[PDB]
Amino acid sequence: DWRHKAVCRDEDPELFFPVGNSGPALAQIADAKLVCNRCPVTTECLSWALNTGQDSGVWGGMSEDERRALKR
Amino acid sequence: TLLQDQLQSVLDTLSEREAGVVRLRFGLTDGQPRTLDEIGQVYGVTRERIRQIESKTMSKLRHPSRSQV
Ligand code: SF4
Repeated sequence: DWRHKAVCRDEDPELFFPVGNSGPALAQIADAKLVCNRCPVTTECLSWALNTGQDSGVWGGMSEDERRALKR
Repeated sequence: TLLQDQLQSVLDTLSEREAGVVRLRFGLTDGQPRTLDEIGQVYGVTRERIRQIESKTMSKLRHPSRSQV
């Protein structure tokens, strides 16, 4: 199981759920993506998020708007 | 249970209305899930709003940062 190797397990979970407050949380999305960029299971995380339809949050180095644009 | 602790942690990140919606939906507070209609009456929210609250909450629960492996 790839979740054993998730490095976000050592982070504040809310980092991966930025709230747009009168605008895109560009800085917080970037801060979450920086974690994903040093994660060994990024492709597995993204694959699972896409295949199960996780609509909220940053998964696998992609923001929710990016994943949403991927699926129509 | 670790599920219990993580569930309460996730609920703390929500607004009071959103957390109440989730608790009535899953029956976490008194053991009785409520229908979407009663949740709507109680919190003045639409079926669609309930669905998006639930989707966001489930995403938070299933995110690998909180994972109970
Ligand atoms: S890719 Fe990002 S969200 Fe997925 S497990 Fe790795 S750090 Fe966590």
